[PDB]
Amino acid sequence: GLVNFGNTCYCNSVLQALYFCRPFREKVLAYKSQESLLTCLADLFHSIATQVIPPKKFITRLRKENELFDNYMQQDAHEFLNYLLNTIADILQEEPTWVHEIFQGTLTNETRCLTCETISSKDEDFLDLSVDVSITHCLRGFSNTETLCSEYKYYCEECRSKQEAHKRMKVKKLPMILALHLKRFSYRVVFPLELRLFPDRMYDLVAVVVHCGSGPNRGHYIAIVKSHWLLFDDDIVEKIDAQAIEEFYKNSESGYILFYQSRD
Amino acid sequence: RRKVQVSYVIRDEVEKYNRNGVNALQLDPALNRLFTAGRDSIIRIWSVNQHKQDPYIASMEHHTDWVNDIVLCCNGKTLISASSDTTVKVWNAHKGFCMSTLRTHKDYVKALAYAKDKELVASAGLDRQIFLWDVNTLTALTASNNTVTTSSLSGNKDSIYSLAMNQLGTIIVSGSTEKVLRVWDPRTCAKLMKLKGHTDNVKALLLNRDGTQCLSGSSDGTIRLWSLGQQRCIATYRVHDEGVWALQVNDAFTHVYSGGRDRKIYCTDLRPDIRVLICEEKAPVLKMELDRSADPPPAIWVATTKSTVNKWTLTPLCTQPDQVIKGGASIIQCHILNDKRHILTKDTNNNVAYWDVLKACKVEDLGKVDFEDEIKKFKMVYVPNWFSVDLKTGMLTITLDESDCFAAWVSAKDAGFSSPSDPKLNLGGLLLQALLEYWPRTHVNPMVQKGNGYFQVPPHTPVIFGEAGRTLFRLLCRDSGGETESMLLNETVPQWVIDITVDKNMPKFNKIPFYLQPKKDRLSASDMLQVRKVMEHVYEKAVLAEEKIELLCQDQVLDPNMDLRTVKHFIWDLTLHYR
Repeated sequence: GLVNFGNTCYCNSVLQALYFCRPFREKVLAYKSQESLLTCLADLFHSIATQVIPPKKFITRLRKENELFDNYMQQDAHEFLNYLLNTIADILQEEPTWVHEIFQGTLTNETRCLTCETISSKDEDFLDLSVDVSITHCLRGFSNTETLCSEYKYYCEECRSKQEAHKRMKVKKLPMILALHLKRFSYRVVFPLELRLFPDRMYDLVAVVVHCGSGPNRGHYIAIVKSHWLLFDDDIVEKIDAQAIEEFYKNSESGYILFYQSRD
Repeated sequence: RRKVQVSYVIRDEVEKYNRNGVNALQLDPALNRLFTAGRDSIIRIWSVNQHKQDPYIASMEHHTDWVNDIVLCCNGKTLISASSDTTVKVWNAHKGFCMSTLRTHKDYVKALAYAKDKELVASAGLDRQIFLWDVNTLTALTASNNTVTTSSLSGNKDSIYSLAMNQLGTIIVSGSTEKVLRVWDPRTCAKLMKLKGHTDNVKALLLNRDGTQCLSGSSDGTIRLWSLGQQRCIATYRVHDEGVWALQVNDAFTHVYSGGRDRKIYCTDLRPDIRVLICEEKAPVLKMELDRSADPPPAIWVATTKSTVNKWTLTPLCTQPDQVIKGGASIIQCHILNDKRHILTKDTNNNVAYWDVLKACKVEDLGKVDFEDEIKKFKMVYVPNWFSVDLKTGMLTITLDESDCFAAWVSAKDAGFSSPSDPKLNLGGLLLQALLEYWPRTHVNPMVQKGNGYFQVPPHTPVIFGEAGRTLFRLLCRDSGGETESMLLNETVPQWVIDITVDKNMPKFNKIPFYLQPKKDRLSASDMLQVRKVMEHVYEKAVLAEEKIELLCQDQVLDPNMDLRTVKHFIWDLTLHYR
């Protein structure tokens, strides 16, 4: 259990959802084995498998390092996740990395120019995945194209200039733990416990993070995890049964961030 | 983003040959004249006689980016262009100069259109807007007073790539990235008909003299003939294998001529299984022009993404081109050598050349040496960035922005520039002084100086003022002084430039704080201070100090002609030890 210092569940719910990512919990305990935001998280993690907890050590450091949380108001868990993950992904690259091995995969984003109609193609990485509203399809196959226009034209090779174009993405390499995240600018968004993904590597749903309300910076986050299942909200720790998941698929309540560990 | 930059181009006074591909063609049968419109902001003129050795007549130079479409009117008494610089310009096709400029478009102006009878024209672009202009006003329009009755036309969902008006000036249709073909009446701006049927992008439109039926070619690879009379497609036509970007039509309006990413120049007839493969061009086909010299159209000029424009004549029909209008190489790769005043290019002919960016000229050609190994044969120094480079015109277009134009400070010494002592000098700063060298406001004497004082930019070098897409103004360095080109300066050159060139108000130095220690010490200095001068400080904490002090970052020994920012940029708040 982790105390709420007033609208700081954006953290408590990511931390306990990373804590049930098995590979990642392990590498972090071995890091305090041998004073930045990584020593603070270790110092924290080192003290949860020990024995309700105040994470004030960690908060203190987080919002003095990044001023996007240093106010009374809420924040967005995925900002935090991606921040927290990247901010480890380089804190290590200084002193590929153990984070990279775990969460990193790649995707192909294809860029068809409209003057040449060249299907140019290049790749890029990701620690997490942000996708918009059936889950099964979004990974296996492609995005749906989004144009590039006013101030957002594409630089072409053939064209040697910036001309209008079409982007869309496809997972090119799944990672071990697939950090996954869903839009906001809500629905009935369906998501399974086991997931058939591209050698068909399929994934057991291990951790998830949900959101109550109707806009992602004034409501409330919680956490669901893999038990040796459990429901975690800030002071409370009560068990729940696997069928109490479909409840979260006006304030018609959805979910937010899915973690799929591999059956590997 | 309505904030202003200053561009210039590195080029010979005259660029006889197209230094990048060609987007549009016009033909004057009256004077044997052909006008190409370049993907290098140049409309060049040509003579079509078998006579001419080099046909080249003149160059029409006023654009900044890809000229995309051109249209001759009043019998080629007046040409009208449209470009990626948002401007629709209006010329004198006979003499060869640019009367006026229309800045009403908000993005790349893609296609143009002409209804000869009513003498009205239309421009359209990626800003989804369609404009109408009555020609006899535009020919009476200037660079000082270009405010005219401009009719506007409304409806389009997305970015428009094609446009065409019937000969009578009664019908106009546009084709865009929505597969649909919106249609309007020109003399009223009123909408006529949608025209659903396609599955892709329509880069090409044509009409019959009455505009009763019309054609369309698309990036689905299909030519569709439409009966507007019945507001319906009446026939589809898959001759082509890739998207169709170019069309033309005979006087009878029966035989179609097309060409695409295919390169295949087929020609088919509505009477559609009698297809006539004319040729397979070496480059994707941008647009085409028929000869109406006499009906059974003799030959058809064809423009591609290749710098050279051929004429073809009327399993392949032809094999070799009947005409060759030659063309230049296109720079396609660049490199900035990190003294940040020199560049190495490499054109389509694999010619590597070394240029000077500050003086705005070529240092040399290096034949065809291995490019990526020539970039090595690589001084170990850091100067901050101050400019950026594009190759959209196939040429070195150089861009200066307020944000960091004034980053680069170097020593007169380290810039070659003589000094009977050694002063601190800002690169971009000298430059703006040197591009606006002939501008009489720049002729202020502080406590009559004209120029910067070390160098001059080549008088023929074009000076350009574009919003971070619209291009607001353009003149050559030498013509900075003409009264007509100078009321326009006071309208356009932005304050951030004025401050330096006109007021002669020089900008910030960059200091660098650093620690020094064999208790550390806090020092700061100009980011271009020679290491030598720091060892000179250690002694008191002049040549005698070369012998005595040794300076050391990250336990590496320091060259005492290095400036601090080199050190921090490479070896490495910065810290240095002594011995």
